[PDB]
Amino acid sequence: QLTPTFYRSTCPNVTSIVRGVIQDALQTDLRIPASLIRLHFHDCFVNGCDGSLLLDNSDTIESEKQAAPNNNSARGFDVVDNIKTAVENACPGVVSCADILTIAAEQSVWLSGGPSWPVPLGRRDSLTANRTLANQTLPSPFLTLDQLKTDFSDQGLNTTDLVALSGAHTFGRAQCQFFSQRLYNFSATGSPDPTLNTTLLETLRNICPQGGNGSTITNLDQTTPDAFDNKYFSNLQTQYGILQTDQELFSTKGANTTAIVTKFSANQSAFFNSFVASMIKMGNIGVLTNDEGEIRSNCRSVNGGA
Amino acid sequence: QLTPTFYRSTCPNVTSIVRGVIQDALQTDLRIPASLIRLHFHDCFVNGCDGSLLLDNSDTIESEKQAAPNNNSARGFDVVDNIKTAVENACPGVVSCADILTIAAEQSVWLSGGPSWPVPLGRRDSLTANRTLANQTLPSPFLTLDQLKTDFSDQGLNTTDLVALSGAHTFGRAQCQFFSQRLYNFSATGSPDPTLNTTLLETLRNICPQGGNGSTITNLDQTTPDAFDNKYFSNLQTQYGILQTDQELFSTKGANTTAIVTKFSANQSAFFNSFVASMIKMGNIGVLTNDEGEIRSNCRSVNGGA
Ligand SMILES: *[C@@H]1O[C@H](CO)[C@@H](O[C@@H]2O[C@H](CO)[C@@H](O[C@@H]3O[C@H](CO[C@H]4O[C@H](CO)[C@@H](O)[C@H](O)[C@@H]4O)[C@@H](O)[C@H](O[C@H]4O[C@H](CO)[C@@H](O)[C@H](O)[C@@H]4O)[C@@H]3O[C@H]3OC[C@@H](O)[C@H](O)[C@H]3O)[C@H](O)[C@H]2NC(C)=O)[C@H](O[C@@H]2O[C@@H](C)[C@@H](O)[C@@H](O)[C@@H]2O)[C@H]1NC(C)=O
Ligand SMILES: *[C@@H]1O[C@H](CO)[C@@H](O[C@@H]2O[C@H](CO)[C@@H](O[C@@H]3O[C@H](CO[C@H]4O[C@H](CO)[C@@H](O)[C@H](O)[C@@H]4O)[C@@H](O)[C@H](O[C@H]4O[C@H](CO)[C@@H](O)[C@H](O)[C@@H]4O)[C@@H]3O[C@H]3OC[C@@H](O)[C@H](O)[C@H]3O)[C@H](O)[C@H]2NC(C)=O)[C@H](O[C@@H]2O[C@@H](C)[C@@H](O)[C@@H](O)[C@@H]2O)[C@H]1NC(C)=O
Ligand code: HEM
Ligand code: HEM
Ligand SMILES: *[C@@H]1O[C@H](CO)[C@@H](O[C@@H]2O[C@H](CO)[C@@H](O)[C@H](O)[C@H]2NC(C)=O)[C@H](O[C@@H]2O[C@@H](C)[C@@H](O)[C@@H](O)[C@@H]2O)[C@H]1NC(C)=O
Ligand SMILES: *[C@@H]1O[C@H](CO)[C@@H](O[C@@H]2O[C@H](CO)[C@@H](O)[C@H](O)[C@H]2NC(C)=O)[C@H](O[C@@H]2O[C@@H](C)[C@@H](O)[C@@H](O)[C@@H]2O)[C@H]1NC(C)=O
Ligand SMILES: *[C@@H]1O[C@H](CO)[C@@H](O[C@@H]2O[C@H](CO)[C@@H](O)[C@H](O)[C@H]2NC(C)=O)[C@H](O[C@@H]2O[C@@H](C)[C@@H](O)[C@@H](O)[C@@H]2O)[C@H]1NC(C)=O
Ligand SMILES: *[C@@H]1O[C@H](CO)[C@@H](O[C@@H]2O[C@H](CO)[C@@H](O)[C@H](O)[C@H]2NC(C)=O)[C@H](O[C@@H]2O[C@@H](C)[C@@H](O)[C@@H](O)[C@@H]2O)[C@H]1NC(C)=O
Ligand SMILES: *[C@@H]1O[C@H](CO)[C@@H](O)[C@H](O[C@@H]2O[C@@H](C)[C@@H](O)[C@@H](O)[C@@H]2O)[C@H]1NC(C)=O
Ligand SMILES: *[C@@H]1O[C@H](CO)[C@@H](O)[C@H](O[C@@H]2O[C@@H](C)[C@@H](O)[C@@H](O)[C@@H]2O)[C@H]1NC(C)=O
Ligand SMILES: *[C@@H]1O[C@H](CO)[C@@H](O)[C@H](O)[C@H]1NC(C)=O
Ligand SMILES: *[C@@H]1O[C@H](CO)[C@@H](O)[C@H](O)[C@H]1NC(C)=O
Ligand SMILES: *[C@@H]1O[C@H](CO)[C@@H](O)[C@H](O)[C@H]1NC(C)=O
Ligand SMILES: *[C@@H]1O[C@H](CO)[C@@H](O)[C@H](O)[C@H]1NC(C)=O
Ligand SMILES: *[C@H]1O[C@H](CO)[C@@H](O)[C@H](O)[C@H]1NC(C)=O
Ligand SMILES: *[C@H]1O[C@H](CO)[C@@H](O)[C@H](O)[C@H]1NC(C)=O
Ligand SMILES: [Ca+2]
Ligand SMILES: [Ca+2]
Ligand SMILES: [Ca+2]
Ligand SMILES: [Ca+2]
Ligand SMILES: [Cl-]
Ligand SMILES: [Cl-]
Ligand SMILES: [Cl-]
Ligand SMILES: [Cl-]
Ligand SMILES: [Cl-]
Ligand SMILES: [Cl-]
Repeated sequence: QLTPTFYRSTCPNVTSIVRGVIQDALQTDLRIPASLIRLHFHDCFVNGCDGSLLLDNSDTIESEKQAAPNNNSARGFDVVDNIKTAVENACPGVVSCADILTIAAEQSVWLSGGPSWPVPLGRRDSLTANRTLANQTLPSPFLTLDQLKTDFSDQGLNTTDLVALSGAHTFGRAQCQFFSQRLYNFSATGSPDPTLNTTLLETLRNICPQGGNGSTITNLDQTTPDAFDNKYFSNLQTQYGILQTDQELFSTKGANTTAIVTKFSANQSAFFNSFVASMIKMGNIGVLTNDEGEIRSNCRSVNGGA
Repeated sequence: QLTPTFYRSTCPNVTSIVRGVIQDALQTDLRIPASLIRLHFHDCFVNGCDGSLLLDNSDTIESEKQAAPNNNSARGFDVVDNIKTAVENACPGVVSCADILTIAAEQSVWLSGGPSWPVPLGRRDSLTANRTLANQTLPSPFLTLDQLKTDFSDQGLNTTDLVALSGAHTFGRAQCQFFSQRLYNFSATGSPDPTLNTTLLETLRNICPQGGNGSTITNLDQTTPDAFDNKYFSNLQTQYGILQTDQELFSTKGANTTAIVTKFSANQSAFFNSFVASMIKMGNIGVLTNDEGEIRSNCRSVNGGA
């Protein structure tokens, strides 16, 4: 249904145009590739990869940007507006915001040293957003491994997809508030999570003091913070996962995910192969095609009023 | 004048007693060895190693604890009170607070994996403190290399002493406010200090955002944050010094300190030898002997009133 050749006639250069805007954005924000792929994920899981997260509040829309997993966390929306502007300059009224987020995810990976792959295209933009569904279905960093598997299975993604796509935390940032439960009073025990390397526990206690600003951020990958590579996995082997849901892929007793982690730690090309296949799968969740929905002129609004 | 045998008759076990209290304190604070040696340094440079920093405010004392280099920064005072209590239990009215800080510095180094050495003893406690002199003579983390040399030379410490004793930043913590000038607007240039490794610049920008809490802390030694070792020096070789005054020992054009840094990076035993000799020198600054001055019963007060 989707196809990488979808714009071969109507906007032949679209992927180069998207790439060029992100290359420009990287001149002022080294974090932008990570934030963009996160926007694609947070779109896909909420009624499908349909641009829904990009809509702002209006008379009829309650934006997903203020759902708990997005509020004061999701970012890159002005850079998305810049990608859309550049694409509308070359090919007006052709390329949906849902597809711009998909291309931007892939180019963000490749520009960060990760794999490239042909991006299936042909998605359309939704007219609706659903903040309550975003609260419900976007996984929390406090989920257990079995709960993470369930959350992914509800989207049609399996255990391999969970491990491979969690490797997107090979770059990017996380605020104290998303892991500080591991530092002082883990699972109501009164003590730190023992699956955190003690040196990392001390590092994180330094920057996330118990009464402090829970918005302060650290690198999700303490080893190669911007490079898209397999160091996320080898970090888990030494208990250097930052989120509880990162370390659980390795440290959970009797988990089948442990072997996948150790494989991807030892074989970056195996990780990259799985990560591509999983991204394509994630990119095909709940998509609007034919027509269904529309091609927005402005990613933040439906075409016409509210 | 001072001698390691000063208490051999009057308090034969004093160094073991001090060691045992710090070993106990380490059960609840991994940072305590670093904070204690810093207190010894901040005592020595202000009218000499005479306990002056330990006095609290009174009718007659304006405490050095609120001098800019100490205020909301110096710490470990309750642990010092605990050392004094333990020593007064075994040997009442014998061991000065000035000597307790000297022994505590040395034992803090050895317990952290550093060298041990025989500690010259026989110092007495001052009746006075001088907050203005502490503001003037304690070196700022914004000094240039030539200004650091001058500051040390004013205390009788030479270029080797500067480099060796700066190695005490092989452990311990520094707040954002003491290096964040390197991150955004360095020396009025509007740009970051280019002698900061770019990966460390990104790490430090994450935790010290430009309008944020300047009290947040990071490790002075990003490689071995608690181990007393030569990694402080090898960090400078890769531009991983946290304070401006750390990186300048390596990166300053035409500095004679560069060779000392590279030597200590390659030869931890050479660092340890120099560090011992420098500590003994620092420990002999401005000391009261015979007593002159007194042996306090309580480190925070002069004996008797105010
Ligand atoms: C924005 O997203 C939110 C979150 O998704 C949407 O609200 C959710 O909407 C779903 C429907 O899509 C609601 O689920 C349904 O709830 C019915 C009532 O359930 C209660 O009562 C049952 C006893 O009667 C009890 O068994 C339940 O546990 C519960 O206490 C269910 O009858 C219904 O089940 C039947 O239909 C489903 C198909 O959807 C079918 O699969 C079943 O087998 C049944 O025949 C359904 O239950 C579901 O629960 C979630 C999963 O656990 C299950 O797999 C599902 O079956 C849901 O309650 C609601 N949540 C909230 C928090 O409101 C919201 O939808 C709209 O607004 C809500 C209020 C409602 O009016 C919906 O119908 C609207 O579509 C989205 N907003 C918009 C604008 O679309
Ligand atoms: C707590 O610590 C503070 C900080 O150290 C103490 O205050 C400092 O006290 C010193 C004296 O110890 C003062 O320095 C002296 O200042 C005199 C005046 O200087 C001014 O005027 C000069 C022209 O007359 C001009 O040349 C100066 O640059 C300045 O503008 C100087 O005359 C004096 O120099 C002579 O004596 C010294 C010996 O101390 C000798 O070496 C010289 O060659 C001279 O013959 C001296 O100057 C010094 O400046 C610092 C260095 O640059 C030099 O190496 C020194 O020579 C200093 O001004 C003062 N600082 C402040 C901020 O107040 C404080 O001391 C007490 O309180 C002060 C107010 C004063 O009354 C002192 O005499 C007190 O001892 C300490 N508090 C306590 C309770 O002890
Ligand atoms: C597996 C379950 C997942 C959980 C529980 C989770 C949770 C989180 C949390 C809490 C943060 C920190 C947000 C912030 O502080 O800004 C974050 C950041 C991130 N997430 Fe995940 N996430 C998961 C899966 C994924 C997936 C599937 C991807 C993409 C394929 C992804 C990509 C990212 C990226 C790149 C960042 C950094 C974003 C930035 O720097 O702006 N995550 N995630
Ligand atoms: C050479 C000039 C020096 C400068 C400019 C300097 C400056 C600083 C600064 C700004 C901090 C951070 C304070 C805080 O945030 O708590 C600090 C911490 C420290 N200093 Fe230095 N210092 C110097 C020399 C020394 C010396 C000579 C020693 C001891 C021999 C020392 C031992 C320490 C230790 C161990 C810490 C960490 C303290 C803690 O974790 O509580 N410093 N120093
Ligand atoms: C998760 O879904 C994947 C499909 O995206 C599964 O991999 C696929 O396995 C098929 C056989 O079941 C095979 O035809 C496909 O070539 C293959 N696709 C890719 C991209 O690898 C995956 O299955 C696991 O991994 C593969 C390599 C095999 O070893 C299977 O035996 C594994 O179960 C699915 N993962 C799970 C946990 O089911
Ligand atoms: C906590 O992180 C430390 C720093 O990465 C880990 O130490 C390193 O682990 C490697 C084994 O996977 C080993 O080759 C390195 O020599 C070692 N490096 C250093 C500087 O210690 C640490 O691993 C534990 O402690 C070390 C001393 C070894 O005994 C390992 O066997 C331990 O796993 C990490 N801790 C954990 C629980 O992963
Ligand atoms: C800083 O003071 C040190 C004394 O604590 C000097 O080292 C000492 O040098 C003496 C000859 O000048 C010698 O008798 C001492 O044994 C020696 N003490 C120690 C502990 O090393 C130091 O001099 C420098 O370092 C030594 C090793 C020699 O190579 C000298 O030639 C160096 O200058 C003084 N540093 C400076 C920069 O003056
Ligand atoms: C910034 O820190 C990096 C991480 O420690 C430094 O890279 C490391 O430097 C070593 C040379 O002293 C070298 O053996 C390592 O391979 C290298 N490690 C990695 C993971 O890159 C970096 O050093 C610079 O950049 C690297 C790529 C080399 O080209 C070095 O020659 C450079 O000095 C540190 N940057 C600086 C300016 O010190
Ligand atoms: C998302 O974050 C912003 C901060 O930028 C919050 O102010 C929003 O809080 C919401 O609106 C305020 C005025 C208050 O009523 C509060 O209770 C609401 O939660 C926030 N939006 C949401 C939905 O959390
Ligand atoms: C040292 O830090 C404390 C915070 O714990 C400050 O409140 C002190 O500030 C001083 O006293 C206050 C009441 C105010 O007058 C201020 O201007 C003073 O600086 C501070 N002490 C010193 C000497 O800075
Ligand atoms: C912390 O709180 C302050 C106070 O409002 C706020 O400005 C800032 O965005 C927060 N986050 C960080 C990382 O400092
Ligand atoms: C892991 O998890 C699920 C649930 O147990 C399982 O069915 C799936 O096949 C497993 N995957 C691997 C690679 O072992
Ligand atoms: C930051 O500011 C808060 C607000 O008063 C304070 O409680 C805290 O001690 C400061 N430091 C850190 C590291 O959070
Ligand atoms: C370095 O600094 C001072 C000032 O230049 C100099 O006199 C001293 O001898 C030097 N030390 C070394 C080890 O070269
Ligand atoms: C953690 O501390 C204790 C448990 O030992 C308890 O009083 C408290 O409720 C716990 N904190 C949270 C957030 O549950
Ligand atoms: C840094 O920014 C600019 C210099 O380019 C200037 O306006 C400002 O005064 C500088 N900041 C400080 C603290 O000096
Ligand atoms: Ca969506
Ligand atoms: Ca990485
Ligand atoms: Ca003193
Ligand atoms: Ca160290
Ligand atoms: Cl996420
Ligand atoms: Cl960081
Ligand atoms: Cl895709
Ligand atoms: Cl200091
Ligand atoms: Cl840290
Ligand atoms: Cl000594």
